[PDB]
Amino acid sequence: TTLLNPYFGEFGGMYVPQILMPALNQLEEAFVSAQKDPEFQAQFADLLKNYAGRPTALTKCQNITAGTRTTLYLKREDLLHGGAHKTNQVLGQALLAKRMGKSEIIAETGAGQHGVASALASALLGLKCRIYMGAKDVERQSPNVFRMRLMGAEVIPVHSGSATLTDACNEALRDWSGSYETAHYMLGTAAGPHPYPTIVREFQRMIGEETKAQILDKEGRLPDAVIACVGGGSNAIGMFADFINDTSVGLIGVEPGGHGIETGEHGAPLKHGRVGIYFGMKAPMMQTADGQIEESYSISAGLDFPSVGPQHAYLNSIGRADYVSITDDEALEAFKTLCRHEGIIPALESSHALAHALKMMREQPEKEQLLVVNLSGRGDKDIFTVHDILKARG
Amino acid sequence: TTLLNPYFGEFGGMYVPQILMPALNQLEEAFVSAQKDPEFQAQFADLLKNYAGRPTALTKCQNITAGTRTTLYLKREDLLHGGAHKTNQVLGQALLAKRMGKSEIIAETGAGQHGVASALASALLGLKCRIYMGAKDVERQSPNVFRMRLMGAEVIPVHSGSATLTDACNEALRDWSGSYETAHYMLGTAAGPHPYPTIVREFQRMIGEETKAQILDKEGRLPDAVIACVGGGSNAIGMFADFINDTSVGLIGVEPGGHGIETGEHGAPLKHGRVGIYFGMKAPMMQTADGQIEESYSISAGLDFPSVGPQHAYLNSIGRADYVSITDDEALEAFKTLCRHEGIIPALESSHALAHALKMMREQPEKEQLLVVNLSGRGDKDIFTVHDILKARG
Amino acid sequence: MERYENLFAQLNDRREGAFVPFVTLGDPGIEQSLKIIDTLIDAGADALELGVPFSDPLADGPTIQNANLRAFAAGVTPAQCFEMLALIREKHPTIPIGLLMYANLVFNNGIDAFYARCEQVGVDSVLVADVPVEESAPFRQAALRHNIAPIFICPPNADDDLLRQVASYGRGYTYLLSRSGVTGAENRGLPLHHLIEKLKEYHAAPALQGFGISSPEQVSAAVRAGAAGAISGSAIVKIIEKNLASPKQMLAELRSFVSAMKAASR
Amino acid sequence: MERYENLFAQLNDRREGAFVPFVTLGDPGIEQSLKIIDTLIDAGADALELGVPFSDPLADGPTIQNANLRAFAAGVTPAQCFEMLALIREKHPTIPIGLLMYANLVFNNGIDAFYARCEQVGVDSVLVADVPVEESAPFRQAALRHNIAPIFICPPNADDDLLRQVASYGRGYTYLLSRSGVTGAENRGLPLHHLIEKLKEYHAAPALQGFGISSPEQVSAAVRAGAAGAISGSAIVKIIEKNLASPKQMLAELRSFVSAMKAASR
Ligand SMILES: O=P(O)(O)OCCNS(=O)(=O)c1ccc(OC(F)(F)F)cc1
Ligand SMILES: O=P(O)(O)OCCNS(=O)(=O)c1ccc(OC(F)(F)F)cc1
Ligand SMILES: C=C(/N=C/c1c(COP(=O)(O)O)cnc(C)c1O)C(=O)O
Ligand SMILES: C=C(/N=C/c1c(COP(=O)(O)O)cnc(C)c1O)C(=O)O
Ligand SMILES: [Cl-]
Ligand SMILES: [Cl-]
Ligand SMILES: [Cl-]
Ligand SMILES: [Cl-]
Ligand SMILES: [Cl-]
Ligand SMILES: [Cl-]
Ligand SMILES: [Cl-]
Ligand SMILES: [Cl-]
Ligand SMILES: [Cl-]
Ligand SMILES: [Cl-]
Ligand SMILES: [Cl-]
Ligand SMILES: [Cl-]
Ligand SMILES: [Cl-]
Ligand SMILES: [Cl-]
Ligand SMILES: [Cl-]
Ligand SMILES: [Cl-]
Ligand SMILES: [Cs+]
Ligand SMILES: [Cs+]
Ligand SMILES: [Cs+]
Ligand SMILES: [Cs+]
Ligand SMILES: [Cs+]
Repeated sequence: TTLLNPYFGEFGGMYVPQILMPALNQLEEAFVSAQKDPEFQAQFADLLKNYAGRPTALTKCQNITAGTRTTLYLKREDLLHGGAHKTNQVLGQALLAKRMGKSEIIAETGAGQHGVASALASALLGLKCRIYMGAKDVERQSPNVFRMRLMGAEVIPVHSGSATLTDACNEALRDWSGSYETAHYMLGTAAGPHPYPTIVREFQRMIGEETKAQILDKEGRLPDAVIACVGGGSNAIGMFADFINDTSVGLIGVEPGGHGIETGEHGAPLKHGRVGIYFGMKAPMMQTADGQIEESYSISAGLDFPSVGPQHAYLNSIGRADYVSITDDEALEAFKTLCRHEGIIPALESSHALAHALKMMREQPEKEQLLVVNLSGRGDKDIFTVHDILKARG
Repeated sequence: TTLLNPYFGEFGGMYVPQILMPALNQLEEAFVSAQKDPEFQAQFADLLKNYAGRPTALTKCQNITAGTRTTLYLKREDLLHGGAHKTNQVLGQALLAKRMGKSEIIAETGAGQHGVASALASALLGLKCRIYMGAKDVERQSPNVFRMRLMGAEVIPVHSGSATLTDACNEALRDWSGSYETAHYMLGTAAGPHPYPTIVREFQRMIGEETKAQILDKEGRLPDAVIACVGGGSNAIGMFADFINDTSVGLIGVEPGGHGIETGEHGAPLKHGRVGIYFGMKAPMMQTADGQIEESYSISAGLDFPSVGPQHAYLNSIGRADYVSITDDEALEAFKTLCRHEGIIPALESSHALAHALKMMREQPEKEQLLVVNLSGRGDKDIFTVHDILKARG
Repeated sequence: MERYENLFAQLNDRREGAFVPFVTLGDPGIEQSLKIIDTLIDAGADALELGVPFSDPLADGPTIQNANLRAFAAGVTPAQCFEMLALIREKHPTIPIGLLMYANLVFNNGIDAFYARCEQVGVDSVLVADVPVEESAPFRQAALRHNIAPIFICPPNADDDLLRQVASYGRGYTYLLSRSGVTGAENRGLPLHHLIEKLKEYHAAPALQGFGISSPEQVSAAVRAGAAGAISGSAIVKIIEKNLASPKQMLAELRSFVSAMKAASR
Repeated sequence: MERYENLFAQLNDRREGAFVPFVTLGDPGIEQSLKIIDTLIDAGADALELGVPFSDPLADGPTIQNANLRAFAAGVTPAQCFEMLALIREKHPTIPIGLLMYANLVFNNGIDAFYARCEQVGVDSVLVADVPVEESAPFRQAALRHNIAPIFICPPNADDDLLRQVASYGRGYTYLLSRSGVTGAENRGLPLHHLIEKLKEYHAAPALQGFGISSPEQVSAAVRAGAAGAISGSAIVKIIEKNLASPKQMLAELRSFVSAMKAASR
């Protein structure tokens, strides 16, 4: 049995081989106990503030919303140590691994930001860490491979399947299923089997909590909507969580549309796939008619995953959150716009969320709205990718 | 005449062609007036907090000082937007250019961090910006070239001379001498003619001010010493300034030793050069016996400059600050050590300061000391350089 | 499920265990696959464990991953596996047939519909690798409604609650996990005598050991320990891989290995 | 400094201005340089402005930067420039000789020692490009002690305080800056008549216009405006650059250009 509900409505669960159930129950118990331990919370807070640099800025864009009644703020997770929001929950999971007595870490990564975060946290806290990365993503996110290597982590390129995030995830779990007495699997997003979706949300909720406190201080009211890109769902649930009971606040999740939904080359199973069971959870999947898990596609490695965390499927199902998609080309234009008009170089992942907020502004420019975009990371890892595209155009 | 003293003892002055004196006096007057304008200070504070992310963390390293009586804190300027301390004073100088009514920006850059900072600030505040970079540094710091380009700035590679920082500086000033009615020259370090050394120090002093407030809160006493790398001198004077009247606090500046002082391939004119007049100031210079300005050398582009700001020459002369050097190999070992044992990838510039604090610890490991290292920037721009070295060794 | 009971009641009257091979269906092609399976049975397989090609076999190491990929290259789909299964049953009326499934293929077009189709083609049991006992309810209920034995894993880290649920819910045979990890002949299997005894105490279905069985010594060991038999999937698929261009010598090398394995169980 | 006064008092008695060429000393070699300078004087130079190769000529555009680099390639050092200067003076006893210096070469071995050496070799004035009037004290004092005219720049953005300091402190000639920017024949020069009048009002030394003078029309313009003359450094060095392999045609092309320039001043 479990201490906490493993499902969000129909979505979620623990679909792993029986061998891994003691590992999941152990982690769940460690989490529940740690959330009650003021000494674990103080240590977590200490790392977040003094090591990662929280709280992050909330930046008001004045140039990009000119001539419109949109006020746009960016939650600056790009300024966090490591360059993205991934760092937040990795500090918490590293403390949990140590609370359990574990000594090794396994992790999967696509945009390499979660791998970088797992490697830096393991180096700080004295854990031996190994990261699985898809050989395609080794290439398109290569600044992060050597960052990982520099920090004492072992990086394992994954040539299976699409050689992207989902293939890394499969090797990660295969490995954990034969390492778990000593290693903790530091899953990088709010997906996978229970308790990961719950843990990852609680270890990222400071995104939404700070945003709430900061907008009230600056604007005296809640935002009309908060907007985040949705890979597995960690930064968006971290932004959403503290607003879920504020029913006036729209929660907008942005899936990668890739080359266009109609092409089939996208990463939007929440709206364009079908519920399936894979990676330990019941959740929307991109899949063939006869149940084979399909390959996803995004220009952004960090969104190039063919499922989504179960809490997002549930928030969608009851109407509490709305999900949309943004294509590669839209995400590229949003990247350029932020660089040239706000002097922030955003991750191509976050650029999807920016691109949707700009669409909300442009489509209805006399509508009064206060929007927050979760700027989930910086785009240094993307500049070569973006270079090669812009040069092939002009 | 001037409103402020242009010299620090014998060092400093305004050694520019007569044509540029009205530009310098204008900037000095604008600065003096702005420092009295609570509305300019509020706007500056607004950008620093909400846009750049100040205050930065003060991180205590527990692993690297183990087995010693050294407590080492790192002032995390690497977490600032843009990736280094350069961003602080560029926001102030951008506000000054706008206060003056200027509309274009000129800047020079070596490690490309100041160019990146000038480009992002110009994009945010609506200024047209052009940056001169040495063609050698274009190469060894290439992640920053396209960052600059992405943000709407014009980047001009400098093949003259050593094709490094000092050659960029010469083109910058040549250009300003024929653009100054419309462009403001946003000099990137605490050197050059008055008023730049003073302005750059006051626009970086929040480094030392925050460090003072943070160490008193965490340790209840001032540090025994603060340690910073010294290119032109901006991050070190920003760290030092608020401690100068705390005479118990040691102020340690670290020049690049390059391949070894005895090789002549270094960037340490403060201790190993001779006073000269160049780049608009009287300051220690590396130069030939007959007065030609010599070429400097550092593994770190950001320290590869053959002079130093005049306030550092003065603090040295009266004994208030001490200056030392750290070789390429020492700086490389400090880079590796921070990556593997604290999970922070530091700029090769800052690694020089880290390397000296580690020497202070290792040489006298039973000495009780509280040290702060100015972590002037992150090392993402350096990972390729460092890769190619470590691979050529093993 | 009544084929397993009939088997074990005759295996024991002959003082031997069961040797159950595993292969992927359609590896390396539909029609060579069938002659592999006919050759396993004629060589002495007591029952079969049969995998349906799946896009993400997360309990399987590279040997069986490659089996899966070979079947995909052959164009082998689940619907073609079920026509294969019908031909195997129509050739082999008493041989128990178990499937190794992943949850998504069972859930894809309806859990009940999947088990309805298993019954239609004559499958005797279904093991769903990524479904623990905690999530097993709809799988075990649909299996029982269509007379399919739901196979449960007894792991080496089994506590007592697990033993008693597996014992009560399982039919056909209880799966004795040799070790942690994924399938592979590379990693050989802690002694499992104690779990075997507890399972018998609680009227579990009879126990077969799997994961890592690669040599005749391993097989006799498990029946020596009071288990009912052993399963070997890889070291069997590697014989298949070894002879991709050698179909004739593939089958002879298989036949040799199998009652080499089966004899060890007598 | 008394050579400049003697000159201007005879230029004016002949109703003409002065044409003062600039070259880098030792560009493109010591001994070709001397024959350039002898050729400038025989072609009609009234005085000379002579640059000493410096590692960072920040008031100079690419033409003269390249002049500097050519002299460095020739191995030309300051000490060799001063032996050149002595030979030029010993050939040309009445031609005023001014140096264009950068501050570091003057300060390197002692400000007073630099001006002592200028006097020893017969230099008449020194202009230090990166020393404004605000930092000029030790330079102007050492110059006056060794009978060297300190040359001050009157810029086009000159306010009144500047005019009156330049007027009082300067000797020899006042330098009339044509424009902002760095040296170059590329950028041609705002009319400067007004500054000329104020300078005369305050007993300034006589005024020569420089920075951008490239054509005979430009030269007659400046003397037309009541100035005393014009300086052309580039468009002269480019003739030098043009004919690196053509030393003979270098000098003829120079001679042609110069009293082409000088005549425009009559
Ligand atoms: O000989 P090997 O190493 O290839 O191991 C035998 C594997 N063949 S199988 O169908 O029994 C088999 C049995 C259980 C599996 O997963 C689970 F344990 F999680 F349920 C997967 C495959
Ligand atoms: O013909 P050009 O364009 O080459 O201009 C003439 C330049 N030759 S020079 O020695 O008089 C000369 C004069 C002044 C200079 O700098 C200063 F104005 F800042 F003082 C530099 C060179
Ligand atoms: C998959 C990865 N990146 C995820 C990511 C994402 C998508 O992951 P989540 O949906 O869990 O936030 C969004 N933004 C940034 C900057 C990201 O790096 C990874 O680093 O492995
Ligand atoms: C010269 C540059 N860099 C300077 C630098 C320095 C040296 O500059 P200052 O001495 O002015 O701080 C130190 N640390 C970092 C991260 C730096 O980028 C430049 O970006 O152009
Ligand atoms: Cl519960
Ligand atoms: Cl349910
Ligand atoms: Cl809590
Ligand atoms: Cl294990
Ligand atoms: Cl609150
Ligand atoms: Cl690039
Ligand atoms: Cl003063
Ligand atoms: Cl002085
Ligand atoms: Cl102030
Ligand atoms: Cl101008
Ligand atoms: Cl205070
Ligand atoms: Cl690399
Ligand atoms: Cl048989
Ligand atoms: Cl039973
Ligand atoms: Cl003559
Ligand atoms: Cl006079
Ligand atoms: Cs902060
Ligand atoms: Cs607006
Ligand atoms: Cs996705
Ligand atoms: Cs210590
Ligand atoms: Cs330096």
